Amino acid sequence: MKRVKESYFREHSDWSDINGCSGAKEFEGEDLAYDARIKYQKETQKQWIEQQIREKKMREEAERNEERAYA
Amino acid sequence: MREVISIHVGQGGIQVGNACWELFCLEHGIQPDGQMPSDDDAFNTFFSETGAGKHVPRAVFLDLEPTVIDEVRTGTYRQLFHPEQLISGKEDAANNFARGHYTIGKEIVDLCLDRIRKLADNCTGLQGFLVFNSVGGGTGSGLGSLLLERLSVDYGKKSKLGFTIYPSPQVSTAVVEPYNSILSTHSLLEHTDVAVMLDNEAIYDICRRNLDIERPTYTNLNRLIAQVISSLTASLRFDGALNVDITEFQTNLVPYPRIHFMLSSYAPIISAEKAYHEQLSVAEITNSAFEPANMMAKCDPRHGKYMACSMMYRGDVVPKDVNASIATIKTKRTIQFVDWCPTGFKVGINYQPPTVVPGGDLAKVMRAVCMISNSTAIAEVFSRLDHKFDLMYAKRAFVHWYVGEGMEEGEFSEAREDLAALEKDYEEVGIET
Amino acid sequence: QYAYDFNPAKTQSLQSRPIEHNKFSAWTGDQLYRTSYGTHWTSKPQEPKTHVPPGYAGYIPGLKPNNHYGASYGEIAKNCLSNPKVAQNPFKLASTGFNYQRHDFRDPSLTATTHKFGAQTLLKNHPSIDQKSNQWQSQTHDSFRNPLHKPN
Amino acid sequence: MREIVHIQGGQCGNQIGAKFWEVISDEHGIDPTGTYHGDSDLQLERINVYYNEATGGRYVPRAILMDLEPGTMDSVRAGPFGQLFRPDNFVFGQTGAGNNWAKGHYTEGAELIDSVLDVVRKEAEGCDCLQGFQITHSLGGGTGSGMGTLLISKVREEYPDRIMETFSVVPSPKVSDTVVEPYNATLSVHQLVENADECMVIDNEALYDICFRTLKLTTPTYGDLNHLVSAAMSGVTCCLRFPGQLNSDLRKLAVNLIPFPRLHFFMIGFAPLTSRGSQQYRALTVPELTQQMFDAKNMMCAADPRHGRYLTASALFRGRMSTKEVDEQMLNVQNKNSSYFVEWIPNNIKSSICDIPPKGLKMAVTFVGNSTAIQEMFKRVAEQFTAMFRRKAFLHWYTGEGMDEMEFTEAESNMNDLVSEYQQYQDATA
Amino acid sequence: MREIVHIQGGQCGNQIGAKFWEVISDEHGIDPTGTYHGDSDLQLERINVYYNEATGGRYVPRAILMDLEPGTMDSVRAGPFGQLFRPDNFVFGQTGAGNNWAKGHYTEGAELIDSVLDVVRKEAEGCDCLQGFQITHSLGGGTGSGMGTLLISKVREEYPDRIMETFSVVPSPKVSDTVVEPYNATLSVHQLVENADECMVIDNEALYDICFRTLKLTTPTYGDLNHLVSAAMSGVTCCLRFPGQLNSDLRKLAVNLIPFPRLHFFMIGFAPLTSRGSQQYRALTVPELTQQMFDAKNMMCAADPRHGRYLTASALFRGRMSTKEVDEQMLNVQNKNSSYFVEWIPNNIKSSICDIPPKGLKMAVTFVGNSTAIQEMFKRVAEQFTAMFRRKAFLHWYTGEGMDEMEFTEAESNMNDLVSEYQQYQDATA
Amino acid sequence: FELSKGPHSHKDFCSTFGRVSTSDFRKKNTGTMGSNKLPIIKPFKYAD
Amino acid sequence: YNLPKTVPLLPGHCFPDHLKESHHKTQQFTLVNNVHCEKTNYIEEKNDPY
Ligand SMILES: Nc1nc2c(ncn2[C@@H]2O[C@H](COP(=O)(O)OP(=O)(O)OP(=O)(O)O)[C@@H](O)[C@H]2O)c(=O)[nH]1
Ligand SMILES: Nc1nc2c(ncn2[C@@H]2O[C@H](COP(=O)(O)OP(=O)(O)O)[C@@H](O)[C@H]2O)c(=O)[nH]1
Ligand SMILES: Nc1nc2c(ncn2[C@@H]2O[C@H](COP(=O)(O)OP(=O)(O)O)[C@@H](O)[C@H]2O)c(=O)[nH]1
Ligand SMILES: [Mg+2]
Repeated sequence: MKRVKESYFREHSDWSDINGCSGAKEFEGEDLAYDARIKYQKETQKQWIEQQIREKKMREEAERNEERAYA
Repeated sequence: MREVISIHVGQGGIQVGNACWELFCLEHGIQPDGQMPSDDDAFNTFFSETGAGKHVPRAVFLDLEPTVIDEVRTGTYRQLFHPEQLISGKEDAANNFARGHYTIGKEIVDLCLDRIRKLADNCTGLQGFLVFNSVGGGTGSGLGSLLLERLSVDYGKKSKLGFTIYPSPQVSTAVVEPYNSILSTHSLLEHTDVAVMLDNEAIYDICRRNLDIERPTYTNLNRLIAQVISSLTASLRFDGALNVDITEFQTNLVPYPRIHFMLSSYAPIISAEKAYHEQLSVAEITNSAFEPANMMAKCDPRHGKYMACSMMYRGDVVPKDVNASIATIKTKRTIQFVDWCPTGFKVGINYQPPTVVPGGDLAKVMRAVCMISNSTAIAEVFSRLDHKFDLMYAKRAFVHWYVGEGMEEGEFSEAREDLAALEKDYEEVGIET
Repeated sequence: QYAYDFNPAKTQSLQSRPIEHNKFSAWTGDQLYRTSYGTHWTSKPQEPKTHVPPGYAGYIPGLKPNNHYGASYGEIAKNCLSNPKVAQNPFKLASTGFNYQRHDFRDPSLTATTHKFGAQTLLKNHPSIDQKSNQWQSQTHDSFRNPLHKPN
Repeated sequence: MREIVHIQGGQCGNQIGAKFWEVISDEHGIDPTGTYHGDSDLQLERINVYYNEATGGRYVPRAILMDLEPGTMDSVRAGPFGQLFRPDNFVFGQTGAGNNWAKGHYTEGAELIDSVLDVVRKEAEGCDCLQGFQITHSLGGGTGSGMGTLLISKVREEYPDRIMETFSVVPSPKVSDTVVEPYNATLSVHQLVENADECMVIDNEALYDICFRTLKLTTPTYGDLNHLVSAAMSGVTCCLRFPGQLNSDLRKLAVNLIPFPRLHFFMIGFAPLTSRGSQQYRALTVPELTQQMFDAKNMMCAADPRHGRYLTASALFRGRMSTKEVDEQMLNVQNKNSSYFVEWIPNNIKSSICDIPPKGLKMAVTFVGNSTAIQEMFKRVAEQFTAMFRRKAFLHWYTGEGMDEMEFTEAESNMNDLVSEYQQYQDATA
Repeated sequence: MREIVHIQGGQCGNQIGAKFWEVISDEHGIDPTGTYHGDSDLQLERINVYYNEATGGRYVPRAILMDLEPGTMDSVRAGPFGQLFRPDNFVFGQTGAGNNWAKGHYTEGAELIDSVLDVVRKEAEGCDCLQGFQITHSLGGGTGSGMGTLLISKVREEYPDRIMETFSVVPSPKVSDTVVEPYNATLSVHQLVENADECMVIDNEALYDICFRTLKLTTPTYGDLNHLVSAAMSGVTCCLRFPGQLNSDLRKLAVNLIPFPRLHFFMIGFAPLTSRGSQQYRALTVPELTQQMFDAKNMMCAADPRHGRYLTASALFRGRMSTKEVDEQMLNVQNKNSSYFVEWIPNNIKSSICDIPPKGLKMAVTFVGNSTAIQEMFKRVAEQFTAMFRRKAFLHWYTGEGMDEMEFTEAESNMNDLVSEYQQYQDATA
Repeated sequence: FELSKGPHSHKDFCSTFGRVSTSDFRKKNTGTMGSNKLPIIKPFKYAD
Repeated sequence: YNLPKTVPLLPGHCFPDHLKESHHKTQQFTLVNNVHCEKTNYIEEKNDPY
């Protein structure tokens, strides 16, 4: 296929961003965003559990409704 | 430019292709009517533009019992599929392989092949065919055999894959299914390029242990197989740091032409009640993938050697963590590889996170892994099916139902012999030098 | 103070609590609900079909009794489905059969063989006034439905 | 598609059909006037299986009523739902058979059968795709047990590829309704084993026992008996008319239940059945359904199942349920009773699911079990037949229409050989 | 989980079960109509032990009632809480027993027990994971001491791994209730000793003494006696149903109580028990409870325990107390009365604690003891039997239906031998 | 492969619907709860 | 406080009395033809225009 993203989270850099880098001084592989990144994503990830919990609970209540009617 | 054609036969094939095609449409954002809401060519692998709006799938449905196909054309997806590619007969084979291979399938095979030609001529970079079939059913097995034999000569070197669903070791539906299973195995051995085992009991155990659902149904199973297929095929329609294709299976997982039966696994499969209440790291998910009770086929890999392993990661996984996990897997003692295979791992990585279907069971995670293993432990299911077949064939039970439909009485003998030769090849390969 | 009583919360008997009444269908809000589809998108019984694709097979009601003339299969199916009848009770008979004697089976002349005739005319299931030419019915100019209108 | 026609003869068959068509019309929402009144689209999708369409929007059952005397037909016409049947479909004699197998199979039935064969041929040719035929009759009566079976043979040797199903009311000896029952029962079974694809035996005594013990209602009658039989009859073909998880038609049941060509005599059962004093206390679950299905007292036959080993079993479930529970309960009941299941055919039970339950219930179970325990009924019938035939009692009556005792000997030898070979498999081991 | 089904027979069993079931229903807060109305959440966690589930959310006991005459069940059905039991759980004959062990064990019980066996085995396979069976019967009557023992034997050959408990009402001669009691008593004990895992004996004289002296109420009744024994029944199994510091089920009790398999006879007691005129002077503390348990008169058996040595004993406490008090009081009583405990076992007392007290009380306790003093009953009944058997009196009644005197001789010899080894351990020293 | 099972197991000949003399009875100690006698001595290995 | 409004049943609190106007035993359980059967008491209703 194609390799559009150098890594999953970040795209390529604009030409202006890469000004020097002929000498091996800036690699960009050091993140400087890793800890805050994981800290952020965990929050939205708990949110997915939170919404999924109501979805499942409503489905269960709807299931119990049928037994209530049949009784 | 690259396309794959889906073949569905039998009630199982139809009811699993339903979940597969719902998932594909949701993943590509296609509404059930077939057009993008009301407010990128990756879909081209599965779909094709009609020019004006809607998209038609590159799939075909076959059956001889019209109930399922009528139910499809009455459902909400009625506008999606082409009206004249859902081929339905009039009389069911009724669990009889002879009926579906010699009596009634021959009048429908011509229409099926005509439709396959009219669908394949459109494509230009045809990757291959996938086939879905219930092996323990008369029409399913018979028509699957007939289509595979016809295609093997009609197209030749084009790749064909079969996601067969073998009967469970102890629980099942019918009572005559071993005969059909053995005959179909004899048919497919020399006609399919890749076969994947998908017996029901393993998926039942996975659902009971992990989904925490005490009363699951066929729909949950179909969703699981659909997820497996999507994970396998995402590498042709999404960008990845390290890409694999259909042709990158027979080149890495087939030590010898006779050995092409593999068994699968998935990870993680966790209910949303406790889904993200663990970190779901790549190491633990890839360990749970190799855990023996997780295997999608009811077999124990600890009883045999490993031949080759192909693993596809999708999501936010990184090659360095992949290699770190591989190191631990190789270090572990409970799992061992065959002597003549120093390294047996093929790894594919994809960046598209798995998609969640509404009304589903799984939780949509950033990371997932799907594993396909070729191993020497597969002989056990064949051995037990062998015993079950010979037990009944000792007293010639049910033989008249197949003799009277035009099948020669001795046809069972060479199928039995070919199973024996399969254990020949497997147990001969499994020994060290 | 006082002795020991048996019944807690003062629960009155289902014997004497009101009277039975018509909620026989309390559970059958979804009794004719398929699950091959269904429970995939919806949870309520599907509405009656209005359109069918070609080769739908099972029993579209209108076609066979009164032979439908030259027109598309889907067109005929849509017409004979969207037409009236095919439902609703003028007689109000129940499908169970408990109501059989509500309506007396009558067929609405005096046959007399004393001198002549006695053949009797046919039943009221044959056309009148609608006698009209085929070229007329088939050949009209534009005062039809727009074939491709579908307001967006 | 794949529709079937109904043929019924004798007063027993006519009474069975009178309630079978009633319950089917109730299931499909058809009024006594034949006008569709169904409440969803399902009651109309596959209605062509049993009903022909007529001009004016009305429906007519594809049934053929066939008999030597018109009393029962003229009585059943006047009842509710009696207007559905086409007047042309009635074929009736003027004399009757007098409970003679000879009269009902040679002298008058053969003369009358030309017209009924013509009408059956017309009905079969009219419909597009045949599935098979189903018959209801009693083996204790002359006209039925003779002329119905002659029609069976004639229809079979015209359409050998079409399936044939029969519901035979075989006469239990404890409560005997006719003194010549062994003779015509033997003569009927001799002809039936050679042509019938499936025979389902129904015991009046067993129905009586069920009506006392399960329902515990004081005054049951032939109407309730007929309704039980009709419910069991519809439970077989329900999944042919409604979509389900696993469809299963008559040919599939035939393939999956008869290991050998001559062993096609079945005992059936229906569940759940509970007394109104206990309807509020039992909880409808798959375990209760299967426990009542496999109960000995719930069988529709006087043959006690635990006197032998089940050759094969089949269960048809109606309703929406998890296949988990059905499969695991079936495996459990198969493992817990290894003594009563023959061991040289593992996994000898087949299951099927249909999505539409009977009206008013969520779950129902119809069971068909081919077991070796039914040889007791044949043994008792043969014992009575030989005891009565040793003195040539009532024999001149059958010999007075050209029959000879050599046919009696041939039939009794056929039943004896069938019993011997049917017991042969009971003690077979691997 | 680890639920137990209840079965009872005879007038004694029926009355005892009737009282015990209303006791349990009151403990679990269940109305006479079977609908839960309790207040605490703990009352529903382990409710499946004694009650099944029905549609509508109601509960029914898993109890079976058997009798040769429907008089007792007919009387009990109209009483309070009579609507919980199910009609299929009642099995009754039509001839009676006549206080005859042979009648109830060979001729009518033999042909009647099939149905009750079916019912109990159906319940056993219905329950998830069975823990065991408990029985309630009296040995001085015909139908009980015959049919209950035969059922015990039969269920023993079918469930050898499950636990079996009996509440046996042995007859003491001072309350001479039946002239032919020695035959039934000796045969019943002979049959029981090789089958029943645990037995606890109840004496009507002991109950009378308790009611007269401890409760000090003027007019006791069989209702009061049954309620005492029912409280004793519930005390032993309270720990299985409610949480506690130390869990202890019947298997653990047997393991910690019977040293040798041939010694499985227990004598029981309950505490506290106080009169209306003495509840204002008595303090409620662990020392008071441990003083009252070991009192000789408080025991529920005619045997005087101070005439023998305790082999093993166990105490089940209910309420919130301190293991401090429990253990220190138990060591105190075991040390200050060293003569009454056998020397070759120290700490021959098991203790268990459950945190839920009986309704209306703070602390309660149930004592169960295996002591060598019960040999007095066996010796006395043996001498009665041999004295009244030397002349072969009443023997023709037993002989008239096939039984033989050799079985009588064998049974009396077995009982005498059991007395012999049961006494020789009293004098054993280390 | 073996799967040895102890107390309960799951295989029975006569579980659910199996069931179809005065001279015979149990003689002395054939009952499981009786027979106060113990088996014979084995030196045994332990160490393995 | 919350004192008990009623008697809690204990070994010395039930206090049954058998001084009724008349003691008759109703025949509820019926065995006919070796089949158990019951009277349908506590189930009878009265009437309605349905
Ligand atoms: N997992 C799964 N298995 C299925 C499904 N449908 C059928 N099966 C399996 O297929 C076996 C029976 O074959 P079917 O697919 O039902 O029927 P068929 O293959 O069309 O063959 P015929 O019955 O003759 O029409 C059963 O034992 C099932 O295990 C399905 O939707 N999902
Ligand atoms: N289930 C059922 N059985 C019936 C009915 N009427 C008669 N029978 C049985 O049929 C037997 C007699 O059959 P018979 O009248 O001689 O049949 P025929 O010769 O065809 O008229 C009796 O043993 C009855 O038990 C009915 O309405 N329902
Ligand atoms: N504690 C108690 N003892 C009882 C009861 N009913 C009877 N008994 C005793 O049981 C003995 C008679 O038992 P019997 O009725 O012959 O037992 P059956 O033959 O099984 O009915 C008498 O000595 C009574 O003291 C009861 O309700 N409670
Ligand atoms: Mg099928």
